[PDB]
Amino acid sequence: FLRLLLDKKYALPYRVLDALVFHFLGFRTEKRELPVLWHQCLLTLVQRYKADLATDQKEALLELLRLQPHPQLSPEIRRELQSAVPR
Amino acid sequence: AAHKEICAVLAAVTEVIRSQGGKETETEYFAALMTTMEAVESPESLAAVAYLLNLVLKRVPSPVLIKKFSDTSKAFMDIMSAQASSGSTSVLRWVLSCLATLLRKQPVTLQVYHGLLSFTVHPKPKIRKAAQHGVCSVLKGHPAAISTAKFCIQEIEKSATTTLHMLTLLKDLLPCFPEGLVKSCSETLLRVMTLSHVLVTACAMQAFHSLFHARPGLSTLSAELNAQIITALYDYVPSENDLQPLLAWLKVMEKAHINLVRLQWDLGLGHLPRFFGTAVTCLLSPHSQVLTAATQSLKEILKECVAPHMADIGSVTSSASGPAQSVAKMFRAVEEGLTYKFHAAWSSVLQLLCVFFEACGRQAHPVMRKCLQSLCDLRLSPHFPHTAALDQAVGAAVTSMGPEVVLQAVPLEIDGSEETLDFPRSWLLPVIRDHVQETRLGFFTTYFLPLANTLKSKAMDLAQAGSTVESKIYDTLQWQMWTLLPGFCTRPTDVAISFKGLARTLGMAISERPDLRVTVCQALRTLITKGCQAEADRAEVSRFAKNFLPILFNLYGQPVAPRRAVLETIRTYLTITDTQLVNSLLEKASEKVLDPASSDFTRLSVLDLVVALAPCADEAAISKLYSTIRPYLESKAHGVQKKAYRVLEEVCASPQGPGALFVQSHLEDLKKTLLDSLRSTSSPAKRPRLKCLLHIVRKLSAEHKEFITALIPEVILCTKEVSVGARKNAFALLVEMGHAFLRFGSNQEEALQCYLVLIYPGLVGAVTMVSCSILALTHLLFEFKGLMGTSTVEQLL
Amino acid sequence: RVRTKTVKKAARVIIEKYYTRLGNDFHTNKRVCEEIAIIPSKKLRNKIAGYVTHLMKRIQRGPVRGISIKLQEEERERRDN
RNA sequence: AGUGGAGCCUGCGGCUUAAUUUGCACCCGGCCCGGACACGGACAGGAUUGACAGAUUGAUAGCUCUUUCUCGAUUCCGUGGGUGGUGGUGCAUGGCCGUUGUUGGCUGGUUAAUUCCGAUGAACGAGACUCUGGCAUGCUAUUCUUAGAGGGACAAGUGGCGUUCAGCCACCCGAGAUUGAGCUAACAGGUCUGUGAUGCCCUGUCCGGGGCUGCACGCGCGCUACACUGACUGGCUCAGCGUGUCCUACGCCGGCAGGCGCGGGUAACCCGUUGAACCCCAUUCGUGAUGGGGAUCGGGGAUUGCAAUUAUUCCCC
Repeated sequence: FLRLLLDKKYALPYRVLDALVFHFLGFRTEKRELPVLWHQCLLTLVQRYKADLATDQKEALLELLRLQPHPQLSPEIRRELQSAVPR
Repeated sequence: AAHKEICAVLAAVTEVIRSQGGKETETEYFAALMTTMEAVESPESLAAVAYLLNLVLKRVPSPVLIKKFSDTSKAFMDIMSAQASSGSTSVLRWVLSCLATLLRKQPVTLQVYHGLLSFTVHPKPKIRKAAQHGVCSVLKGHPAAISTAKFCIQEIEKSATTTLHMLTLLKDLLPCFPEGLVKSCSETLLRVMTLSHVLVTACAMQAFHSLFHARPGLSTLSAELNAQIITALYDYVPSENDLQPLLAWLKVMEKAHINLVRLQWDLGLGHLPRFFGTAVTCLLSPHSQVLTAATQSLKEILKECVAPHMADIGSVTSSASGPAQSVAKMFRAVEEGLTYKFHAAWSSVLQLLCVFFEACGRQAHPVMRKCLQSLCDLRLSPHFPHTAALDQAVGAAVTSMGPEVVLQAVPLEIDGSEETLDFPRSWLLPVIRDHVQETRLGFFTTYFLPLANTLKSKAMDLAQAGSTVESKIYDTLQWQMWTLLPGFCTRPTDVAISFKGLARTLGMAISERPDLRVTVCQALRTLITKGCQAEADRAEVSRFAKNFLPILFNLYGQPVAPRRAVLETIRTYLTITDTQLVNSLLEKASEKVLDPASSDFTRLSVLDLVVALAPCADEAAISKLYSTIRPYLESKAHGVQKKAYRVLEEVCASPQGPGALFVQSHLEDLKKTLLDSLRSTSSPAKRPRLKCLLHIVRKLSAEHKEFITALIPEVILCTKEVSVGARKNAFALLVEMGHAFLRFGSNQEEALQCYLVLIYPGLVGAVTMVSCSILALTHLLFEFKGLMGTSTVEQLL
Repeated sequence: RVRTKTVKKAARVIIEKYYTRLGNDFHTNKRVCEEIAIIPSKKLRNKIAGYVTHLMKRIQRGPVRGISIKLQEEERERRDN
């Protein structure tokens, strides 16, 4: 539902984006093996709403990528975060 | 949700609500609710108060019930009249229930009973079942039996679906009826047997079953009326193979014939042969259940109705007059049931012949031989599947009839010289071996000794002539027919006079006939095991024991043999002999042991004889034997020490007699000797010694704790001994020794705590003895389970 | 101790071919077990001897007619060869 | 003995046909719904949702054709050689079944009936795989140490419990009546929603009617006959394997198909002593495409089913 609703590509309110980044910060120190679809959801979010993320959100998702890496989809999230133009 | 509650009418109303106002019970509630049962015809509130008074009414307000029975009765008649005019179910059902309770607890009473009885034929199942159960509870809980019996008779005579209901009424109420009304009801059920409907037939047979099953007295059913029922009910026999009413028919016949025999035995045994003839005739039915029912019926009738009264009948011949002639007809029918026409029920027929053999062979021996010849002829069939059943039948016939009468009926054709070698009656010797128990020994002598000698001589003559085939057959024949002696020694009736004729024969057959020896030994043991009930018999056995004992001792002590059977025979046959010759043989055996010119095998054999002679001697002989054997406990030979410890175990084994007196006299010397010889005990010698220690635990006094606490490590090291017998003995010694501490103190738990702390250091030393002590605690934990105290057990855990 | 298949089928066939040479006690059963069958395992030989002792104490209590016809059949088979 | 001849039936080819499906699949008509992404259009001036009534229709229906009432962003039009997702499919993949002993423990209506439906617990034990020890005053260079072999114990014997045979218990003798080593495991039967931006290949439902061999022919199974060793009519007298809550006894009516009632059968019980046909006896027929042979047709009656028309089937002429 997260992946497809981010693929809806609507005008996202910023309280919503704060809730989403708060959820992902909730997934900071967990050691459970996240699925490939979790990285797909993260990829869709950083593909659609990379412009509405402030710099602290960018770096926070950066150590989220560092502690929870992926051999296949993490470089895509890396290059989407590093080539993102803020508001 | 509310019925299952404890506060509901399910449980608590039956218990605490009966105490109306604290005292059980008051009908002021019942008499106060008259304004609700009057002029109010509302449903589902009348039903509730009716249910409540039905449950409350059972707690015996009996004098109040006798007083205001008129008030309750008039209340109930207005209730039933109003409800029958209205047409409801629940309120009528529990007012019938409280009628049942009131009439069970207690001129107008006949009116109340008639009002209760009139609602039985009501078409509603709930009204009818409640009325039926209520009438059954009232009658069985009687002056009202005549009225309800006449009501049932008139209800049958006026009348098709209520007949089964009131036949269930008669089924549940026939035993509690007077004799004339029983006869009238019997006429009525036979009149409904004049019809062809099946359900009325099944219910009337069930009614006759319930009548004959309760075993009524003389006032309810007479012998003449029972005979009239039996003769009148023969007219139906449904066809041959209906299998639903035939089993009920046979069932009511067994119950009626049992009642007839119980009332007057001669008349019942007079009427029975027609029943046996009909049973044999209906054994031709293709259904196996009819066969099983008839088999069980005739078997139980022969067991209970024929066997206890057979001694009163006496012997029967071909010219009997009274009930003996009836028994002759019984046997004639069951023997005509042995023909070819059945050929599928022959197992059941053989079971009937077997139980008839066991019941009446001894008193029916003159006439009962032709069927024996016929069943001997039946075994000559090429393919007989009932060989085991026929052999069991011949075994029962040999047991009750006696093999002399059987051999008069079917003689053995192995009498000396035969032209052929295909013996057709070779199963008779196994049958006689397996099933002689109560026949005279003199027949065995005078029939089986010269025949045995002639066949043995013929076997030797044929063996020396070259023919090694027929000689083996004759040797097998003679060796099998020498095994008849344990059967004939089971319960002999003339062993006080016929044992003199076999003493020298058994002596020579146990001395110079090895091939018979074990059986002969077994025969002797078998004889003793069930033949010293009388005193003259035991006197004769001792009088010949004075001759047999040197023979048995020389047989056991010879070099090489069945030493163990001879040893067991010597053990028993010394326990049944006089003490003076025991002392003489003990002197001879002690002389043989103390003689230095004897071999080791001879010394061990005479030590085994000393073991056998030890418990049967007097106190002086046991004391001098103990003095002789006491230096032998430190011998370096393991066999000598083992026999010494076995002697010490055997003399301590007797709980009463000279052995117990010797132990009580020499307990201190025995304790010092057993403590001194503990340091020099060999590994096999641990197995008897513990038992000897066991044999001095269960009467050890309170001033003996030092001996026990010195014996502790030996018992533990024997709980992990090499031999499993020594381990079992040490475990039993631990259990009995803990039992011995259950007698030295008032507190059992403290005494067992002391017993544990005497063995607790065993968890400290060397690895093997730590494992030993863990095994000992494992065995002790399973026996005195709670008596250790669980917390202490937890610490051990 | 429970019983197996091979020991008892070997005992059955060894009786069916050499019932004449058996005896009644355990030692003669042992002796004919060495002198008839090679039986390399000593455990199996001991179990065979025990079960054939059981068989000899069992079947000798039965009818003699079957024993007689079996001896005739065995003697006929021995004489034919 | 036949078949191949003849009539009928049926199977493959072929021919007709909308289809005569194929190695209810077929045909004739009427419903239902059919991506997002990108870009360009319409859209509060209002995008779009629901709808009565009438009709079209083989029938009715906001699922259609008229007439305006309401719901309002819940949007709807077009073009892409761009993906694709309620897709199909294989692999690794985590859990879970089954798989390779023993003893206990009732408010209601309904029926002949403790009949029917209806509400409504405990414990005990658990290698039958391989090797092998105790005792040798024996053989071997040998009673005290050795290390090769040969013995010895197998439940063999006794007494009880035992389906009287498998087994169990205890005991004598015996060194040994079981002391030590090694071995849980396995899923080609699988199951259950998880892991690989896992390899591949693409972006129908209900309704009414018909047809399902319709027939010039080729190639083959079959049935009935071409008659006198026969056809008709009457009489007589014999089976077996099976099945049945649809097999049927019996009574009445009809001439027959068949109707009505009342019983038995969940079965070696009732059909059913399975009263079968050829056969046997007697009558008529006389070598005649005929009383042999029955096809194809005309009329009437009955039965099974929603429905018998292209004849469902049976009876009579």
